[PDB]
Amino acid sequence: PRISRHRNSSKTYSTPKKPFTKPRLDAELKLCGEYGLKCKREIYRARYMLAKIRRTARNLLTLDENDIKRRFEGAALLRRLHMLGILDEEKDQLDYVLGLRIEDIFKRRLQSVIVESKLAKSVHHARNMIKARHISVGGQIVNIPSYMVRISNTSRVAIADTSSLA
Amino acid sequence: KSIRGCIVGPDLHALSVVLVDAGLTDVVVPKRLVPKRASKIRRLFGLPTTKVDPKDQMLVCELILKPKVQRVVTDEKYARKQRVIAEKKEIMRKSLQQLEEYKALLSRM
Amino acid sequence: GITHDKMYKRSKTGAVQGKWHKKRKYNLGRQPANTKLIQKISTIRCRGGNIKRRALRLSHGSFAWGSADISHKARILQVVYNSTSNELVRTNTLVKGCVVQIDSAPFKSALSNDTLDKEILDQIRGDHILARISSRPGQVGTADGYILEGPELLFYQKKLAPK
Amino acid sequence: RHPLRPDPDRERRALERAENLRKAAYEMAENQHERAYHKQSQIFQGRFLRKDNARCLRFYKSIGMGYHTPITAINGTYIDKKCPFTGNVSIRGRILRGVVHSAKMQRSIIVRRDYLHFVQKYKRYERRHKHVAAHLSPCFRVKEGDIVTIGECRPLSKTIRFNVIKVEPVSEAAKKRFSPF
Amino acid sequence: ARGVRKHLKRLNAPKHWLLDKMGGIWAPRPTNGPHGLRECIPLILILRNRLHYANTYAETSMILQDKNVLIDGKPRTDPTFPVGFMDVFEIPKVHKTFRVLYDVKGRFTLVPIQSNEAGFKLCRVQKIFLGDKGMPYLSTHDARTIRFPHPDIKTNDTIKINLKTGKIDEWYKFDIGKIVMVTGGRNCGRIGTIQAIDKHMGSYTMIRMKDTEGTEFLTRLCNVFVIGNDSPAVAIPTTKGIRPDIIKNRELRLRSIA
RNA sequence: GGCUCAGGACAACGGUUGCACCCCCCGUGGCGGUCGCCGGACACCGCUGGCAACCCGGCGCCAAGACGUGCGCGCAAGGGCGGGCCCCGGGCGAGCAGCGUGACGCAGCGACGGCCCGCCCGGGCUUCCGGGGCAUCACCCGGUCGGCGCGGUCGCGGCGCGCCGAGGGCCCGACGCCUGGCGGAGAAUCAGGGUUCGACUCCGGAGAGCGGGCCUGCGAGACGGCCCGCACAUCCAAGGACGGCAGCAGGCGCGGAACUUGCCCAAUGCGCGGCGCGCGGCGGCGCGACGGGGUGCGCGCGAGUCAGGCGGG
RNA sequence: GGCGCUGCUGCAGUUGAAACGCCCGUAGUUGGCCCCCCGCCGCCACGAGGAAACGGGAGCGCUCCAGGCAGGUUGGA
Ligand SMILES: [K+]
Ligand SMILES: [K+]
Ligand SMILES: [K+]
Ligand SMILES: [K+]
Ligand SMILES: [K+]
Ligand SMILES: [K+]
Ligand SMILES: [K+]
Ligand SMILES: [K+]
Ligand SMILES: [K+]
Ligand SMILES: [K+]
Ligand SMILES: [K+]
Ligand SMILES: [K+]
Ligand SMILES: [K+]
Ligand SMILES: [K+]
Ligand SMILES: [K+]
Ligand SMILES: [K+]
Ligand SMILES: [K+]
Ligand SMILES: [K+]
Ligand SMILES: [K+]
Ligand SMILES: [K+]
Ligand SMILES: [K+]
Ligand SMILES: [K+]
Ligand SMILES: [K+]
Ligand SMILES: [K+]
Ligand SMILES: [K+]
Ligand SMILES: [K+]
Ligand SMILES: [K+]
Ligand SMILES: [K+]
Ligand SMILES: [K+]
Ligand SMILES: [K+]
Ligand SMILES: [K+]
Ligand SMILES: [K+]
Ligand SMILES: [K+]
Ligand SMILES: [K+]
Ligand SMILES: [K+]
Ligand SMILES: [K+]
Ligand SMILES: [K+]
Ligand SMILES: [K+]
Ligand SMILES: [K+]
Ligand SMILES: [K+]
Ligand SMILES: [K+]
Ligand SMILES: [K+]
Ligand SMILES: [K+]
Ligand SMILES: [K+]
Ligand SMILES: [K+]
Ligand SMILES: [K+]
Ligand SMILES: [K+]
Ligand SMILES: [K+]
Ligand SMILES: [K+]
Ligand SMILES: [K+]
Ligand SMILES: [K+]
Ligand SMILES: [K+]
Ligand SMILES: [K+]
Ligand SMILES: [K+]
Ligand SMILES: [K+]
Ligand SMILES: [K+]
Ligand SMILES: [K+]
Ligand SMILES: [K+]
Ligand SMILES: [K+]
Ligand SMILES: [K+]
Ligand SMILES: [K+]
Ligand SMILES: [K+]
Ligand SMILES: [K+]
Ligand SMILES: [K+]
Ligand SMILES: [K+]
Ligand SMILES: [K+]
Ligand SMILES: [K+]
Ligand SMILES: [K+]
Ligand SMILES: [K+]
Ligand SMILES: [K+]
Ligand SMILES: [K+]
Ligand SMILES: [K+]
Ligand SMILES: [K+]
Ligand SMILES: [K+]
Ligand SMILES: [K+]
Ligand SMILES: [K+]
Ligand SMILES: [K+]
Ligand SMILES: [K+]
Ligand SMILES: [K+]
Ligand SMILES: [Mg+2]
Ligand SMILES: [Mg+2]
Ligand SMILES: [Mg+2]
Ligand SMILES: [Mg+2]
Ligand SMILES: [Mg+2]
Ligand SMILES: [Mg+2]
Ligand SMILES: [Mg+2]
Repeated sequence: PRISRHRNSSKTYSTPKKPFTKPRLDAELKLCGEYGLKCKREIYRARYMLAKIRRTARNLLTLDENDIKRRFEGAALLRRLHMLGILDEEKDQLDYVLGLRIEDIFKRRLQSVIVESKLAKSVHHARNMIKARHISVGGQIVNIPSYMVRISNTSRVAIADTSSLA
Repeated sequence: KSIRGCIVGPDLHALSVVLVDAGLTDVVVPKRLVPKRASKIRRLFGLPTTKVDPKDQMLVCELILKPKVQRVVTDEKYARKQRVIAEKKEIMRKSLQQLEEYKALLSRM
Repeated sequence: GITHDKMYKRSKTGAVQGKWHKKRKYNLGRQPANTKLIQKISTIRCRGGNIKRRALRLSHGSFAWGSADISHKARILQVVYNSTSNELVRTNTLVKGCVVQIDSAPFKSALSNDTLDKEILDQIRGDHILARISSRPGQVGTADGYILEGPELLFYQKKLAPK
Repeated sequence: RHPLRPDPDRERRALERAENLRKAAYEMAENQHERAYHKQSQIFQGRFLRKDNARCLRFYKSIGMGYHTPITAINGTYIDKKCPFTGNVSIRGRILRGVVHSAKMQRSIIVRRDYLHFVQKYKRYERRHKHVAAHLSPCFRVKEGDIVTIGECRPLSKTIRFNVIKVEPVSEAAKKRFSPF
Repeated sequence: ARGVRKHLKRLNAPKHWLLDKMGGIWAPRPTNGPHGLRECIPLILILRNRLHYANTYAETSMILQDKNVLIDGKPRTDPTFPVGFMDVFEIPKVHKTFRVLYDVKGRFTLVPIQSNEAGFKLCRVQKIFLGDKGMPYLSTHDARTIRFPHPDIKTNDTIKINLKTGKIDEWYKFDIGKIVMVTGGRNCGRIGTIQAIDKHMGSYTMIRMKDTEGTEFLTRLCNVFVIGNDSPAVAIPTTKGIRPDIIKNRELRLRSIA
């Protein structure tokens, strides 16, 4: 067989069960307003990634406090959530992995980082400037709007010094 | 296959034939090539194969691929052979020595 | 060809079983030697090499008298008994286990030393001795054996009785 | 073997199974319905003419695995090439136990074994059984219900691969039960 | 099939060969000889994939043609040559002499040694038998044979071999209390002391060892190679056959980047 | 190595045993004792031919790491005797393997020294547990179930044949019929328990239009080997010869439904040895499906164009 | 999947569809209380032994990503 038959691939979003439901059909465009979202697949994707960390946490929390699998994956899960900035330092217990939301995932996009840093007038301006290739992340130039910035790479957001803007 | 033919009957278009008990016979077609075996060449020009000098590197051949005779014994061939021959006695010398070695082991055990 | 594959047999409940391949070479059978008494030994090339000697028309064999411990060579004279069928007796066909008469001339110098089995001595005074074939003629191209004694001798003599 | 043959004063006297075996062989020689003459391949048959007792008359061996030989096979007079103790076959592979289902063949019995199967959806069991044919030496004599231990051997027929090596008997008229073991 | 197998798909290759699932559809298939197909690692996969001496098959071949690779004191020219446990690996042009041992995850490591060390070979006595005319032979785990063996040498023990003269100088006895290293199982690469040899009629005998920090483990007797007598006769890697557990390993993987 | 899933439902297949019932090339390590340089002849090639084309005839001069014979310190297969008459190291759980000694035989290795033996991978068979639907299929089988003996086999075995017995399976579903039945590793769905599918990537099996038979070889019941029957097609001066795409591309037909009659062995592997390889790779067709980014923001970009790198046989 | 409209978990059987007209009875299924500290099954735990890929899962910014096993003393647990 050609060697390409052996590559893995996978879907990254889940579509809600009841589509035509007014109350959250409204709070769903509210999110497309408070950030610059092309369509609903980027809310679906955020729900998809929150669901998995929730499922892992419930699996671990069924278990017992002195157990090895807790001692392994709880520490791993908290470390990766803290370094992505989905969870902050003061909450170092697994039971806090349950009370997150989509919004704290959205907070660490570049479009949010540069608006905290005030590098763009707004979020829609931030989007257009992202694709114009004008903002770099620590000396390397990042074309991605959905880019997820570790709080280590979060001090080094700025204009890309090769740009019409220095 | 259809190997057909006849006992030399009618439907025989073409045929092969050989003259025995001899316009007629007058021509000769030489022996195109020459012999190439150590024994051969000597028996040919009336020479034995039992006296220690089988070299016979005379080159006539009427200068006409096609020489390099075969089975011609030499010093190199002779010596190499001797080498193997002797070896096929040293093997057993040390082997039958080791037999005694192990016999003595057991006997002292 | 001839085969000894089990797939053509039924199960242990009597049901016809199905057919899921074509005959394999490694389950071949051959026809048997049917070694006639009285000199050919064919060669058969078996799986992986392995010369098998396959006899036809044997005349002699090496025969051993055990209790006296004397061996001589001798000419098989006649096949007289066989446990399977009278047909292999009637055809003088050399198979393992059959009982034959052998020439007495080789064993006639044992007729001197006494204190021996008289049931062997008086039979040596005649012109044959009763013996059994111990070899497989169709697999190894040879028919050797031993002379009978014990209860077994009496058993075969009674089978040979003039009834 | 560090210890060696304590002393009775009767052992050569009890050595008379030699004459027992000799006469059994001669009666088998006088039997004439039998097509062929049956004898062990391990024994000369010239040993039945001497009188000095010097050499053996019957062959036996131990099969190991912590199973002792029976005196019935040691002191019997039957010719069986498929016996594990006095024959020409060996025990290796699995050793199992069961009850004698039927005993209607010549030197051959059926052993029924019982077992369970777990069906996970239903969280419960079903009781199951299989049949196992086996060879029975004449040194043993069994009826239906007796527990038997059978050990593996090479093929011996279209259906037999096991051989009887121990019979734990059970009384008649007992309540038939599952008795899995 | 209708005959032997020549080819070998990459996925079907042994897991401990550490091949990568991309980079081909085929794998090198080891050739018959001094070791098997499962407990080995070929010469090419050592040179080309580990040490980068060659970046390709087409130039590993020529390294083996001009005879640059000494295995067990004798050269080799076959890329698929199976090198295994305790084999000696010396290339002179780069001044490197090794012996093959197992790591503590069941993989093949090349330990550096010295010229006073590459003079002997440890073999496991697989079996004792009789050949022509009634003579004794010992056949081992590296497919060496020795005739007229000293009767004290019995099955499952270990011998010490000279690579040149091919003869036995020392032997070690498999008893209760010998320093020993495993070769298969899920404790492959671990070293301990024989402290139980439990036997079973008809079936395999089981062996129970312990490291020098108290951790104990079990295996079959087919997987217990003897290396010394309360002291190893050959060198062993600085982990010495003690396995960490998953969290200790994770902190080390954290440290190496920290 | 590649292709395909037609056949086959106590099969195959999956795990789990065994061969004290077996066979094996290459490679590794051993071992090597065997009752004076020989002989003629074959292909390539020369001279003459037949035939529509397919394919061959006759005569002749020429080699071996080709045969044939064989120089040599006796040892291939098989066979008789050599065991203990509470029971329990050469090697075992297990009387297994060697050896000795009476008879046969003359095999293999020797004209450039290899018969032979352990290991290895592979095969064959083999124990146990799992292994589709129908009761408008209730009884089924008769080499069928066991015993003795020979034969055949690499080998065990009703595998085959002779003789003896009457067994063997079954509502814990036999037997029979049906399947638009390849098995597993797996995939789809989604609280938990479950339902359904297992064409195709790995492993195992089976086939090469359909019945069969076989030669050569360590290894095949081989179809890019041969021989015959059947069903189909092909050239032909009418006498004859000849085929097997369920290999890659491409054509027809069928169907709702599926791409180029490309370039390369440079990698990956295999063979032999520097090459060969439609394995395998690299481009082409390709909204089956997957992943990412735009059609603006408040004033700078990508989509295209033209040049140079980088990469790429 | 919705479906607890196939129900082991977990449906229904007076009147909506549905308790055989009754008694006996083999296979099957089920069977009170009692002795503890032995043996043989079942069961529970922990091991040994055998395949990857897939499925999880530790570490790693193909610019992110579907990925891949990378990489800067290493590693693919
Ligand atoms: K056949
Ligand atoms: K076939
Ligand atoms: K075959
Ligand atoms: K007997
Ligand atoms: K069971
Ligand atoms: K059970
Ligand atoms: K059971
Ligand atoms: K069970
Ligand atoms: K039940
Ligand atoms: K039978
Ligand atoms: K049978
Ligand atoms: K029951
Ligand atoms: K196949
Ligand atoms: K084969
Ligand atoms: K082969
Ligand atoms: K592969
Ligand atoms: K692959
Ligand atoms: K290879
Ligand atoms: K190449
Ligand atoms: K195809
Ligand atoms: K199929
Ligand atoms: K079909
Ligand atoms: K081969
Ligand atoms: K090969
Ligand atoms: K089986
Ligand atoms: K079975
Ligand atoms: K089976
Ligand atoms: K089964
Ligand atoms: K039914
Ligand atoms: K019959
Ligand atoms: K039979
Ligand atoms: K018959
Ligand atoms: K009958
Ligand atoms: K049924
Ligand atoms: K079909
Ligand atoms: K269900
Ligand atoms: K579920
Ligand atoms: K489930
Ligand atoms: K459901
Ligand atoms: K459900
Ligand atoms: K497909
Ligand atoms: K396939
Ligand atoms: K497949
Ligand atoms: K495959
Ligand atoms: K396969
Ligand atoms: K296959
Ligand atoms: K296949
Ligand atoms: K096949
Ligand atoms: K077919
Ligand atoms: K065909
Ligand atoms: K066919
Ligand atoms: K055919
Ligand atoms: K055939
Ligand atoms: K055929
Ligand atoms: K097809
Ligand atoms: K087809
Ligand atoms: K193509
Ligand atoms: K059409
Ligand atoms: K159409
Ligand atoms: K290539
Ligand atoms: K191609
Ligand atoms: K622009
Ligand atoms: K541009
Ligand atoms: K439902
Ligand atoms: K449900
Ligand atoms: K109810
Ligand atoms: K009503
Ligand atoms: K009704
Ligand atoms: K009722
Ligand atoms: K009813
Ligand atoms: K009733
Ligand atoms: K009742
Ligand atoms: K009742
Ligand atoms: K019951
Ligand atoms: K019930
Ligand atoms: K019950
Ligand atoms: K009850
Ligand atoms: K249990
Ligand atoms: K594998
Ligand atoms: Mg079960
Ligand atoms: Mg592949
Ligand atoms: Mg399937
Ligand atoms: Mg082919
Ligand atoms: Mg074609
Ligand atoms: Mg259509
Ligand atoms: Mg439901």
